[PDB]
Amino acid sequence: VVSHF
Amino acid sequence: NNPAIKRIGNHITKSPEDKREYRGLELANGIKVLLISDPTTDKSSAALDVHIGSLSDPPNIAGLSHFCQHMLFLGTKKYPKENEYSQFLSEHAGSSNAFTSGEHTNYYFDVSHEHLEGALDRFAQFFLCPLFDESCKDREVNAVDSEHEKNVMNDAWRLFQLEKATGNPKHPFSKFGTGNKYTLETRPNQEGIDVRQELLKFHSAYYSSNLMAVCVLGRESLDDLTNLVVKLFSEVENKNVPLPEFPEHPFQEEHLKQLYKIVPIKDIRNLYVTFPIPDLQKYYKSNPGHYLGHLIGHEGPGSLLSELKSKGWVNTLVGGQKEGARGFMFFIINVDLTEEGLLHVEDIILHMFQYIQKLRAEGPQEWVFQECKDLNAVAFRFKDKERPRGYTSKIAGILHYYPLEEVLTAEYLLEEFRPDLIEMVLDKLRPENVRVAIVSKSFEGKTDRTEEWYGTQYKQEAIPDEVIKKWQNADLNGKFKLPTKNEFIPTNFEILPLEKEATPYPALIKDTAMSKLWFKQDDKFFLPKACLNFEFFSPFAYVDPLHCNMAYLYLELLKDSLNEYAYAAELAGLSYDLQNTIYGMYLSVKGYNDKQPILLKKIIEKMATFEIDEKRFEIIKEAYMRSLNNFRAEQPHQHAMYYLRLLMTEVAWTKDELKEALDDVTLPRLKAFIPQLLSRLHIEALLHGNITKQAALGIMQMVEDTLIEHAHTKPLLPSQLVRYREVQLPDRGWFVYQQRNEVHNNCGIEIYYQTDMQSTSENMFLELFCQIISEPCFNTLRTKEQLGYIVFSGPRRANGIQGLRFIIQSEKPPHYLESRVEAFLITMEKSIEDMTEEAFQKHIQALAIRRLDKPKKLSAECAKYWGEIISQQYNFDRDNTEVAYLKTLTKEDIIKFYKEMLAVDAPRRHKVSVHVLAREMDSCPVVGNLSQAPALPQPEVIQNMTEFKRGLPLFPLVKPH
Ligand SMILES: [Zn+2]
Repeated sequence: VVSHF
Repeated sequence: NNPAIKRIGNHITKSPEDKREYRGLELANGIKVLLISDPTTDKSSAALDVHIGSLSDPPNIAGLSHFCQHMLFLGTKKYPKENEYSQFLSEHAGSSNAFTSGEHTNYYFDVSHEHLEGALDRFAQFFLCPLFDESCKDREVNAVDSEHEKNVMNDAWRLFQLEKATGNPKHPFSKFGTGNKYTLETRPNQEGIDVRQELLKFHSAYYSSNLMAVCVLGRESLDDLTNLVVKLFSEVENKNVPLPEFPEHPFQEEHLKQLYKIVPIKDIRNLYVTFPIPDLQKYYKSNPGHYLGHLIGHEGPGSLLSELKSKGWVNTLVGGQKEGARGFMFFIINVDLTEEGLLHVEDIILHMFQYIQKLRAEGPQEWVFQECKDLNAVAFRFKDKERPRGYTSKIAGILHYYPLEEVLTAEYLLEEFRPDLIEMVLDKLRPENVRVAIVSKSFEGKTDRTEEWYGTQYKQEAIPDEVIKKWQNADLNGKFKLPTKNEFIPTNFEILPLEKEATPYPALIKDTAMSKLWFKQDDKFFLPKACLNFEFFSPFAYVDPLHCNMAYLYLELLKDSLNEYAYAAELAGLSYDLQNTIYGMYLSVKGYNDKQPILLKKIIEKMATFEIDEKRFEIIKEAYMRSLNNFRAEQPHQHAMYYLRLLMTEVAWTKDELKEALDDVTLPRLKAFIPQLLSRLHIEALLHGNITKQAALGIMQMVEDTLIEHAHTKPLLPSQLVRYREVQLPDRGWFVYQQRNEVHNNCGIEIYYQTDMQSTSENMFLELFCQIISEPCFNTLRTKEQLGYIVFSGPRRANGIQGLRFIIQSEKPPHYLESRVEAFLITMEKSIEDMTEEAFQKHIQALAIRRLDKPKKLSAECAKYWGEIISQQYNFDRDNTEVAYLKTLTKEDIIKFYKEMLAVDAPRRHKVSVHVLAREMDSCPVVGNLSQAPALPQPEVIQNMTEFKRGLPLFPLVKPH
């Protein structure tokens, strides 16, 4: 997953 | 023309689907402002974000700006009463919170739409003339101490702080933001500091209008909102404070190529890989770090994670950019570790570097950028209408970063392809710039450093030049491929016309042995989205601890095998939730309706034809055993809640029964359970959104047909549609269950005053009483008595039954917490006797507004319907009906309800208490300025949950509407 949130 | 306004922005760019109207402006004193007019809204809202936080604390008073955040709520010159602000919000259907980060202090509220000015007038004074009263300063420091105490044994907070402790100790980044009683009272007293003056100095120094941004959302016209904000905020004084800036990275040369070995509280195993980077915030139109985060954090075929998971080294991966402050950021790649992965950390990191090398070799891909941009443009156009309170808070923070005209779009719309920035950031992701942290219980006794705020045990080591050199020579690995075109990207956004037979509530459009289908075509939001919710009933999901484990494991294994294929859908705005329940399984599919039947068909088909990979089985079984064990490290109040559920529900397997049955879960046994689970089902569904009756009937029948085809599924009997009951407590009884939390050195308590089965009258008696005592008992049990940071009261609803609960976490023993709650309740009877009828009617009105508040987006409306469906009450019009009844109630009615069900000598009092003792309260007694606590009876102490349950009746279940 992309670092977020 | 208007001296108080420096400028009005041009048109604020919004989604064409957004009916709210917007005006940006800057006041003469420098405050950046967004006004949001929504003539439909039920709750109005405002937020103010000051561009100062923790990183600006004095080095000698750690946590000051966070303490100051607490203090602002506790009275101002215009409105000196300590809870005037919170009382007024509570009496007008509002709520408020605030937070402090390294660079921002953000304060926000919502309120009934007719009381915006009243709420905002009080709020505005926080920024003008706080009192910082000496007596509430002395009390409120305990709340902040108690906020820190709950975080101490939390792995994420310990790691957040350990990072800061291992960078340059001279950088503001190393500061402890939270503060505690030591940093905020004890040490300042020792050092002769007057904390009241320090709060006043810090507020005076940094609460300057030039660092503030304000957002207001109301029913009022944009001109009326404009006059309001001018009226209230143009008196904030401009001290022209320079914006703090941190151009020097906290991680300098000597902090790079370092390895940390850290002992966690929970039995967890993780690897954290960090590279310092420049601040990329100014590049938001191209966003090079997001582009790289998308690629490196990808989970589809060809990805970094696919290879690490195939090797059996890792199960999940996060990557991409991470905020630091104005002047610095981080780029991370974090993974959890299997037991094998733990022994292969060097290889994991080499694979990371080979994947990064692959990105260098292929070069920046405009088609990837273009996909990101296309997805962001669709997400922006069709974004769900936000709740006002979170919306104003979020826009207040970002008004500091973007031109007025761009505040709504700036975070979504990508404009510029920047292969030069992408290479530049990629050039930072090199082994010479790396920090590596490994978290594992294996390091216990092998560490020689202690972080001072949390007690974290760790060891630091230079990474050997040999290891670095090997990472530097990472070449291409044939396993790593860029993703291909995302085919889940939606292209059909047509809004089907409203059918002639469309209903305001879901309609039962199918009622068969196999399935019950509730359906509503969206008549409100008109976005191309739908929610497809399915409850699968099967008595085999919970028949015993072993089956319950197997249900869980089956669904985790399914989600794990689907993950590569579902990740594309999830980037494309189509997600799903799949979990085992005490009744069977729950499935939800949400997002763009376009490709949604495809993902759904794939899930059912995979479920019904599932083949377990034995290696994935063993890894996920080991994670699940640790997950069951790790509950011991949850918070005392979470323990109190968990035990009450176990006590009050007819059937409930404990974590210990689950973990003991887990050794008996074998592959052969799981393989046999699955066809058994699926052999007989009942399906209750809600299909709600941009969909027709016939598409709904078709999706429903497709799901049944797939289960019938591959799993030979047959319907359940109506009589096997078994709901569990709540234990029925005896008139005048008081039972106590006691346990110890072996990790945290606080107590938790949950007190439950069970009333009776849910119905129109019982619901609203309870909810009104709650409304009335809600702010007072926060005010009493926290603000005045400072029993803890976590102080909760409100209805408890389970299994068709209800009652009043209190949840507190504290350093004080549970028997003590109990006397204080009992003292509180007497205060509330006197207070209800003493309150005017108009004060009484404002509470009815506040509860009314809360209950009638309209969903702003599809999924909030679905959730309401779904609560009716899964409770089997099917009361879709409950809100109008309950509210009409509520307005009938009198002061006399609530006094009588209290006296009959709630008072200490109430004839129908049914009290159960869960006492969770702090790590260090050894054993302990169950019984034992300040208002006077009544004498309590001797409780019956619960020794055995099974016996307790056997010895009591069970309630009926609520009848369906
Ligand atoms: Zn706080």
